[PDB]
Formats: sequence, C-alpha cells, structure tokens
Amino acid sequence: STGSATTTPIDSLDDAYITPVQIGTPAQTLNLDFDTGSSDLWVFSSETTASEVDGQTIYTPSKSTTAKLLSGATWSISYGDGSSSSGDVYTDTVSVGGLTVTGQAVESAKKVSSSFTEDSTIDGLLGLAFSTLNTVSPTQQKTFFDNAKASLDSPVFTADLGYHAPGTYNFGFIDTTAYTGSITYTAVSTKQGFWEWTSTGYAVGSGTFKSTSIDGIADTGTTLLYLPATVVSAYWAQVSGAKSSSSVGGYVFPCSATLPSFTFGVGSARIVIPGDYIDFGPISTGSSSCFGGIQSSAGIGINIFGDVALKAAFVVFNGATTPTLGFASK
Ligand SMILES: Cc1cn(-c2cc(N)cc(C(F)(F)F)c2)cn1
Repeated sequence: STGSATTTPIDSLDDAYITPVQIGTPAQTLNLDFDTGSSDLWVFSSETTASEVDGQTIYTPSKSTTAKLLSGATWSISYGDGSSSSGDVYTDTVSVGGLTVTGQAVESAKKVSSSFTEDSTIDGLLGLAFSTLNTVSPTQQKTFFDNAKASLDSPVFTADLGYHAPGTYNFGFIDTTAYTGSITYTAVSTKQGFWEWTSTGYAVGSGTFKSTSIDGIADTGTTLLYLPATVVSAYWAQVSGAKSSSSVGGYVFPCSATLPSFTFGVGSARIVIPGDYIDFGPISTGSSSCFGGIQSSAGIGINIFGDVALKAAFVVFNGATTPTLGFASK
C-alpha cells in the first residue's frame, strides 16, 4: 500500500505545516503537525479542558464506532520550545492520504499548554520519529509509520515541504518526479530515537564550502535551522546589521536586507537553502527588525535541521532494517 497527503503552511511565514488526517468511524478529519522529531500521535479532543481549546477541531472518541479506550494508558510530552500536553489514549482507525492503519494509538489531550491553545490551526501532532520515544505509559505505543510499515510497498516516507506553498508527505513510495538529480543517502543513528545524521559541512552564499562534521536531526516539527554557534556567526556576519539579540532570543537582521543562501552537505552532495527561506519577518508587527531562520543550537544540546533546511530538499526517511536518510535537490 501507499499514501499521499498534501501538507500546507499554517501561515505566511511557514511557521509549521498541517496535513489532514482521518481518525475514527465515520472519519473525523483533523489537521495534524507531522513531526519527525517526536513519536506521539496526539489530538485536541472532547476531553481537552474547555478553556484550553480555542478554534481547533477536536476528536470525539464517543462518536467513533471503532474507538476503544486503552485501559490505564496515559501520556505526557514536552517539546523543546517549552510546550506540553497530556491525556489518555484510545485505539482507532487512522488514515493519511489513503493509507489506513487500524488500532493506531490516538492520544487524546486532557491538557495542553498555552502555545497549543493559541494556535488555532494545529489540531495535534503526528509523530514520525522512532517509537522508542513514544510517551504512553505503562505500555509504550507505536507510531503511525511503524504500524503501517509492513504493509507499505517500501518501508519509507518522504517529506517535500513547500516554501510559502503546499507540499507533500508520501508513504511507501518515492515519487521520482518530485526532485532533480539523484537522492544522496546518509547514515542514521537511532540511539536517541531521532532521525540523527551527520552533515559534511556548509557554505554561506557563494563562499567556500567548509568541510566539517555536523551531527543533527532531521526534524519536520521544528521551524528553524539550529546549528553550532560558529556556523551561525559565520552566516550572519554576511548580513549587514544583523546581530544576536538577547532580548529577542536570537539573531535578527534589518528587514531591508537581501539574505545570502546557506548550503549544507549530505555526503558529497549539496543542498542550497535560498536566502529568502531564512527570513521570518518582523519581530513584532510594524518592526523593521526581522527574525532570522538560522539560529544557534548552543542552548539546545543538539543541532536541528528543521523546516528551513528540509523544505529546500526532497527528504527520504528510509525505515528499512537499518534506517537511512536521503536528500535530493528539487
Ligand atoms: C525549537 C526547538 C526544538 N527543540 C528540540 C527538538 C527536538 N526534536 C529535540 C530536542 C532535544 F533537545 F530534546 F533533543 C529539542 C528545541 N528547541
């Protein structure tokens, strides 16, 4: 089997991407944030504290004839941006783009933090990291991809995120019309539960490529590109007037600037992020200071190839017995 679903930016800055997901019988369609950096499929629900729901579409398990409460199971997660959610667990039928899994753990939120409440466009998350990170207790649950994998034509999914435009998540096949050139595959470590890999280096604009190993994670659930402070300083030094602002929490730059591209290495291959992908707009409405899309990972403890990097590529998440990651230009 295969599935294919369109993923759409939630706003004009590509702050996140939502993909429609059918849950239950009859289907309840929710728009979920597909997140290769986490491993829980959780949703706003009829159980979510009412004051914490502000415009999201909710899953109502009592209206799904295939929903079953998973006895005694709870979940609780916190993300690197400080956000969090928790609740109970159902199993139900979940379909993405025509691909159906029965008995998928659907984690129903009883509580969500304010940043989730304040984002009316995201109805929950669909985790696509390794199932070892799933938070359900006392019996850990499998991701949607892990449950689908054996049925897929090939044990893979691909991310093709758009810049200011829709894109696609495919499951079970590689669309050879969706990229240019070849796909370069690179080794993955699953030891931390992530799609963790090592980039071979970087260049800023038309500058010389610096060969240097950069270990990091392919994370569709993180908006920005988080890299070592030395790399990020080298990037922003090429933007007149850019500076790291402690009050804002990262590098900002004059909105009148034209940003240079940023290239990262995948083996001998090179993925070029156009400068415009790095502009995240005014720091507050009407400001002429703009937020940068490449930021230091120093406070985080891991480098993160988030949407800013991934949307410049066609990305293969190969879930074969030894997982690998593939990147192509597009
Ligand atoms: C904006 C942002 C994202 N993250 C973050 C994301 C992931 N997937 C994992 C981690 C951790 F540190 F746990 F490895 C951090 C932190 N800040």
